[PDB]
Order: sequence, then structure tokens, then C-alpha cells
Amino acid sequence: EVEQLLQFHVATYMDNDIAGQPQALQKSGRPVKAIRARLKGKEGRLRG
Amino acid sequence: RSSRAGLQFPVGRVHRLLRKGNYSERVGAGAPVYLAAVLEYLTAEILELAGNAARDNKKTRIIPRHLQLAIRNDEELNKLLGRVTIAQGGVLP
Amino acid sequence: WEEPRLILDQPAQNINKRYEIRFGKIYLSRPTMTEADGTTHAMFPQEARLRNLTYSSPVYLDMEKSMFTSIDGNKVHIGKVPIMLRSKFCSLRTLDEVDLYKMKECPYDMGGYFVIN
Amino acid sequence: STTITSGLKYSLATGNWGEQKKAMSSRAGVSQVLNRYTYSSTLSHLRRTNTPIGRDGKLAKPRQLHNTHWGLVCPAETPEGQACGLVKNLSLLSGISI
Amino acid sequence: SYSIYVYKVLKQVHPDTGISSKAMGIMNSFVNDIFERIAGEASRLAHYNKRSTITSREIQTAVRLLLPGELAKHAVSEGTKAVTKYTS
Amino acid sequence: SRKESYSIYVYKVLKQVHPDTGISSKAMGIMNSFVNDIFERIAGEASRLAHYNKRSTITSREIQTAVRLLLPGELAKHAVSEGTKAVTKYTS
Amino acid sequence: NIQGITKPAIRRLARRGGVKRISGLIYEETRGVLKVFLENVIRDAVTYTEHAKRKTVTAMDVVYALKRQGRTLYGFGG
DNA sequence: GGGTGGTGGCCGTTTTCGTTGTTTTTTTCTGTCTCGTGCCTC
RNA sequence: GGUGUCUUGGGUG
DNA sequence: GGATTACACCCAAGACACCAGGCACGAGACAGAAAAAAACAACGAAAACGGCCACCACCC
Repeated sequence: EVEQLLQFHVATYMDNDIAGQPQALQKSGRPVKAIRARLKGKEGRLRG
Repeated sequence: RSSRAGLQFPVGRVHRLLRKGNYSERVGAGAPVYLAAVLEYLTAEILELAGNAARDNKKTRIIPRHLQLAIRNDEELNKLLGRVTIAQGGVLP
Repeated sequence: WEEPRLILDQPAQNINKRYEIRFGKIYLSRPTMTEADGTTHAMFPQEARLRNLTYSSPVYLDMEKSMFTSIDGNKVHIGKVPIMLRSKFCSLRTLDEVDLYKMKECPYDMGGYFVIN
Repeated sequence: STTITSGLKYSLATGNWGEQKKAMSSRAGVSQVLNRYTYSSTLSHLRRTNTPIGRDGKLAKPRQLHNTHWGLVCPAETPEGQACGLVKNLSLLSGISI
Repeated sequence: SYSIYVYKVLKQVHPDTGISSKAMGIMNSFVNDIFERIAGEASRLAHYNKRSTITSREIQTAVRLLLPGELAKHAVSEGTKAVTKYTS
Repeated sequence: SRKESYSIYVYKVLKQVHPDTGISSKAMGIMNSFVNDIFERIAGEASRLAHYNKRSTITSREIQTAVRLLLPGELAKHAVSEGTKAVTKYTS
Repeated sequence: NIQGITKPAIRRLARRGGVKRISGLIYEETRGVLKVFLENVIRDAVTYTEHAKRKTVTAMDVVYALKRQGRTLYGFGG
């Protein structure tokens, strides 16, 4: 259980858009801004 | 004890017999209560039927024959005591 | 009254013990204001607009707790509901034009909105 | 008592129609700041309507002025851009059943 | 012996009925027999599971193993009932 | 964690009685079953023997009587010989 | 699944038991008997399994059930 | 006709109370389990 | 000498 | 269903704790004994229950 918690924290630290599972959430209900989310999109690093 | 458990059978004695019966190193508080209750129940069932048999034969006292009749004419009691010989019990006609 | 009753239960070994409450009437009062002193008074939309208050009415729900044991609770305040201005529960519904002017309200203002903060 | 009060206040103050922890998957914009720039803008804002189709989808059919709209929604008043045809405005003699 | 307890039970279920000496002897044999069956099975149950204590749970399981059908259900009921009452 | 069987002792005995004979794993399992079974029979009977006679100690005498009750005839006599000889030698 | 105990299988068992000729009604009869047998052993086995708070019937549970039914089995204590 | 299924009086014998010898269940203080409570998170 | 982050709604081109 | 439905730009108004059950301390519940009044077995008696006897009725 605890090693899988570690696996999930490490995964959602890098990619919080994994199909077929809940998202790592913040205190306010919003999801965590993962690094992938930092890098992708109109507003991400590359295009923004 | 037995008064508190609502039983006639001796809880203290059953407990002691469990302790000295080489069954386990320790014996729980509820075990002799449970066991005494079971023994009393079975005794009650057999005495019920055997008493009924005595009434049929018009004898107030209960004799081994009545016990045999009671046990063998009851399916589950009969299985429970399938390998038991009741002295002076005879057999079912 | 959609779901008008709650029920707890425990049978065990033996008495059946149900604790139960039945929701009753709703009571709707005019919008009031409560100060940090504890004093209260009527609240009007202009005051609510100036002091960044919410213009809402207190809602009370009667609750009647019952218990049954077979061997085999006042006007609870549940929250404040915001009031639509110029509706039947607004404090501007009465007060014809003169007192509307005295209450700093524009006669052309038609209502239809809420005041939150 | 703070549960109902905080919920009603949160929904009417943010527009997110639903529980606070379910802000996503809840309708947004249900409540809006009343437009008081001029008088007619207030009168129009108090009579506005919204179809929650969303901009995810280029189906032009629900954005279209329809024959059955006659007398019920204004044939001319609609926002430009992504709300065109989705935000409607009641005709002067329109009325909503109770 | 269990004579006095057997008698008490007898007076519960048949107030005006007695019992011969031989029949009492048979009842005593019975009680000791069932005692040994149940205690023995409970002992083995405790050993198999590396438990050093025989509790009411071993007694119950042993009863379920040893007794047939309705007798098992009723005996289990009486045991649990007695333990509950004693505990109260 | 540690696991235990009579396997090596059964093997040693096998090598005593048949130096050029081996044994399958399943047959070894059956032998282990056997040894445990007879153990429980003898120890149980000896326990009852000690209890019947109001004794708190199981001795070689209880074991011997139990052997005489449980085993038939010549098997019993031979077993008794082996046991008695082993105890007499051990004490010395 | 009791029907999975086929006529040929029962015939083989009877052959090992030395039976030369078999009445047609035997097979169903046998299915009944076996069924009962299994019910009695498995019951006790599951009881042991339930006593140990397990969800897995072990070989030892079966062995104990067989033993208490006077059907001692050798070879599965390992 | 030879048993077996009924009636009523007399004699054996007997297991439960009156009462006690012998054995016995547990309350309070101390040393372990178990839960309520406080700080912090294409 | 150092004037913070994200969503909802309404517009302009 | 990982995406995503044009670019720049303008201000309205909102969260800034979601939450229980994580770790350790202190208050209930349980196990350990024994002398003394209470329960079990023992000494003796009682009419009451069971087998016998004087006397009795029926069938293949």
C-alpha cells in the first residue's frame, strides 16, 4: 500500500493526466499543476 | 458463574476440568460458560424425550430403556450417539 | 417534506431502539442584521450594498425528535437564504415612493437581483 | 447552520452551480454581476437566457434562429462570437410558465 | 459426577418425573463423553492455529464440527446466549 | 521462516534397510504423514493413560502401554523391544 | 457439475473396485453417494478454513476434515 | 386352545429433603489492552 | 529598492 | 478518448483548510489471589413408584 502510494505520488508529480484513475488533487479541489501540464498547451512553456 | 450465566450446569467445574484436561495452556473466561450451556442443552433435549417416553409407559422414573427409545427415535440424537452402547437400553422394536 | 424523516437503529441482543427526527414547517423572517455587539435590527439593500453584506433571510426548520423502544428540538436555524429585491419577502415590497426615496432606493430600479457581499 | 448559508452564498457569488468541492463538472456562469452601465443594459440582462451547449463542438444547428422562435425570443439580440445563438433574449411580451 | 445438575435439568423439563440410578449413570457417561469430544476438538483447533488459549470461539467451532444440523444450531444459540448473559 | 519434516531421518533409515534404494517426494510425504499420525496416536493414548491414573508425568511406561494398546501383536512386541533397548542404552 | 462425473469414470472406479458388470441405475446412485461424501468433507474443511479466518481452503483443512471423519489421508501434510 | 391385552390389592426399595463436612467465588489494588482526545497535514 | 497565482461570466478588434 | 475547436486585448468577481484518522498521552476495561459465607456431596428417613399376585377378557 505504501510503496504504491509512493508510486502514485511520483507519477502525478510528473504527469497528472493518467487515463482511468483519479487525479492528484489540491486542498482547494483543483488538480495539481504537473510538469507535463507545465509543458503542454497554448499556455505551456513551448508555445506560451 | 452458573447463576450469572442462567445455567444449571457447573461453570466453575467445567472451567477447572478444561484447565486440568491437558487441552491448552490457557482457557478463556467464556469457554466454560459456552461448554456448560451446550452440555445442559443436550441433557435437556434427551431428558425431554426420555421423560415423554416414561409418561407413555406410565412410570414416573426414567430408566435406560426410555433413554434408548428417546435417542434412537430421534434422527440427530441417533447420529450423535451412533457409536454408543446404552446398557440395559435394548433395541427399537 | 421530500425526505421527511431520519432513523437510527440498533437491535443487538434484546431491545429495538430507534432514534428519529421529523422535519416540520419552514419559517421565513424578514432580513435582519446582527452586529459583533449582538444587537440586531432591520437590514435594507442600501446598507447591505455599502458595507459589503449579504441580503438574506433566516430560515427555521421545526424538528421533532422521537424515540421508540420495543422489547423484542426547537425552531432550528438551518441557514440564511438570499432574497430577490422587490419580491414578496424583500423589505422594499412595501414603502411607496416617498419612503423608497427616504431609504435611498431609486423608483426606476425594478429589482430581480440578489445582494451577496 | 453554516452549511446551507455558505453553499448558497458560494454558488450565488461564484456562479458555479453545485457543491464547492465539485466546481469542475458544475455549470459556471449561472450567476453574474448585474450590468449597471446603463438602464437598458440592466433591463436586458434581467431578461437573458442561456443554452448550455458549450463551444466544444462546431454544430451550427443549435446556434440558428429557428421558425419556432417567433414571438418568444428576440430575433436580433444575440452576442457576437462564441455565444452567438446560445444566449437568447426574451421578447417583450414573452412569459415563462410557473 | 453431574448427577445433581442432570436432576435439576430434569426437574426443569419434567417437574414430576424422576430417574433410576442406572439411567443417571448413563446420563453421566453421556455428559462426560460430549465434554471430551468438544474439548478435544477445541484443543486440536487451538493447536492447528498455533493458539495457546481455548476460547468460546473454539468451543463454538468444535460444536459445529461435532453436532448434526438442528442440534448444532440450537447448541450454538444456547452457548452464545449464556456467554452474553454471563458477560452482562 | 523455518520448515520441518521427518524426511532426513526417514532417509537415513531407508539407507539402513535398503542401501541402494531411493524414494519419491510423494512417498516421502506419505512417510511423514505416517510418522506424525503414529506420533499423535501414541502421545494421545499416553496422555489419557497418565490422566486415568492421576499422574502429571508421561513416562516411558505410558509410552510403552500406549504402544501395546495401539499396535497389533508382533509389531507391538518388536516396537516394545526397540523402545526398551533405546531407553536402557540412553540412561547408561 | 455432478454430471461431470461421467459414466466411463464411474465404470473405471468400479473396475478398480473389481466390478465386472454394472446395472444402468448405478451411475446416478453413485453420483448421489459421492455428492453426499463431498458435502460432508468439504463442509468440515470450510469450517476449519472459517475458524482460521482464511478465504483459502488448504490441503491441511481437508486432511483435518478427513481425519475427524475417520478418513485419514496420507501424503498432503507437506 | 395358547397365549396376549386389561383391573385392583399387596410388597419391595428408593432417590430427595433436613442438615452438615468438604470444597468453594470473588473485591480491591496493581499491572496490561483499548479507545477518547490534542496537534498537524485517428 | 523590491507593486503575487488560477477559473467563471460580460465585451472590444 | 492523451488532444481540442484562430491570434492579441480589455475589466468585472470569486478560493486562498477538503478531510479525516496519522501519532502519542491519559482515562475505561481486563487479568492476577483468598479467606469466608455459599454450593456440592454425604447420613438418614419417607410415602410413592414399580414388579407380583388374586383375578379377568379376546383372537386366528
